[PDB]
Amino acid sequence: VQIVYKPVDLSKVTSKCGSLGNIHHKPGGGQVEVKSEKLDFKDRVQSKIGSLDNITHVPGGGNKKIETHKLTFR
Amino acid sequence: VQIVYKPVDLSKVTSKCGSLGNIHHKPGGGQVEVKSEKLDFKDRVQSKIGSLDNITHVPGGGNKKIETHKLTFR
Amino acid sequence: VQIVYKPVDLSKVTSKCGSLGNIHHKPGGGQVEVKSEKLDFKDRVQSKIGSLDNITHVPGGGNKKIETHKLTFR
Amino acid sequence: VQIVYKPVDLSKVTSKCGSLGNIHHKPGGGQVEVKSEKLDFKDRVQSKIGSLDNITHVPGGGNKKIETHKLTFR
Amino acid sequence: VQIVYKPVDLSKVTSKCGSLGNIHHKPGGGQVEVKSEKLDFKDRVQSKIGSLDNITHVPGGGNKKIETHKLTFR
Amino acid sequence: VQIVYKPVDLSKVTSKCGSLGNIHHKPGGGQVEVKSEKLDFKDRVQSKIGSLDNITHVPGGGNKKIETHKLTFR
Repeated sequence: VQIVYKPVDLSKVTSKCGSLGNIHHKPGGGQVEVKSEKLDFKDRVQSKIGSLDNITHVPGGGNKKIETHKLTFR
Repeated sequence: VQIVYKPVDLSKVTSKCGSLGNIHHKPGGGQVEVKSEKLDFKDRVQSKIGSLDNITHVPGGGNKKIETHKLTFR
Repeated sequence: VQIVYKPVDLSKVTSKCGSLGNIHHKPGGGQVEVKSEKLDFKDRVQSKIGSLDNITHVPGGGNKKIETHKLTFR
Repeated sequence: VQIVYKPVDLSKVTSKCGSLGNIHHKPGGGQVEVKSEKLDFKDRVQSKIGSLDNITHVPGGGNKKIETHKLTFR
Repeated sequence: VQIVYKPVDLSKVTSKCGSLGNIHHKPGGGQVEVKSEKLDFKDRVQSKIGSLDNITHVPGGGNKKIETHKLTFR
Repeated sequence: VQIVYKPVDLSKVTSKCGSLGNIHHKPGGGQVEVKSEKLDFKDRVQSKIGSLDNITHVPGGGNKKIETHKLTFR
């Protein structure tokens, strides 16, 4: 029995940009009220109960190569 | 039994951009009220119960390459 | 039994863009009330119960090559 | 010339109420822009431009009594 | 020329109430912009530009008696 | 010329209340911007520009009594 695993990667996940200033992020207020009486969370749980979340995201080259090379043998 | 696994990737997941400024994100307020009693979450749950979430997302190059090379053998 | 697996990729998942500014995102207020007595969630659940979510997305190159190379032998 | 002025009032402008109860006011706020270059207001101008106003007004007795007595002799 | 002025008032402008109870006021506040340039106002001008105003008014008796007696003689 | 001025008032502008109770005021505050370059206000100009105002007003007896007696003789 034999197994061979040689994934080759020569990829070039890259960016070019000019001037990037003058980004204004200016939230107002907000008011968040929560009760939570009897929660149970198990394994890979990703949870918000209450939220009032403000995001400015400006990567100037936001490129995302994503891979997975799962092999299984039984 | 012989297995030979050799993915190859030369990909140029890339961007070029000019001047990327003058972005204004100016969210107002918000009022979030939550009650939550007997919540039970398992295995892989991604959840929001009460949200008021604001996003400005300006990649300048939003390129995704997403892959999955799942091999299984019995 | 023998197996050979050689997926090649030479792609240019790419963008070019000029000046990319003058993006205004100005969410108002909003008001979210939630009660939840007896939620029960298992496996790959993606849930919003109450939400008031605002997105401005401006990728300058919003390309998404997406693949899957599932192989099985049983 | 004499002139006599003897107005009488006994107005029982009353109210009775029970319990002023479960009054909720929960506005999810809007979004406004105004661009008024030129405006020219003279005398009793009672004015609103680009308003987004929410009123709850819950008297235990809304009893206005308006009585604009006037006399002129020339 | 005599002139006799003797107004009389005995007004029970009264009120009665039970408990003033579970009054909740919960604004999720808005977003506003006002780019005015060259405004001009003279005398009793009563003015709002670009408002986003929230009111709960809950008097145990809003019993507004108003009695604007005027006399003018030449 | 005589002129006599003897206005009488006995107005019992009273109120009675039980418990002023569970009053909650919970604004999640908004966002405001103003750019007023030139303004020219003269005499009794009552003015607001770009307001975002939240009022809870809970008298146990809102009993206004306005009685603007006036006399002029020329």
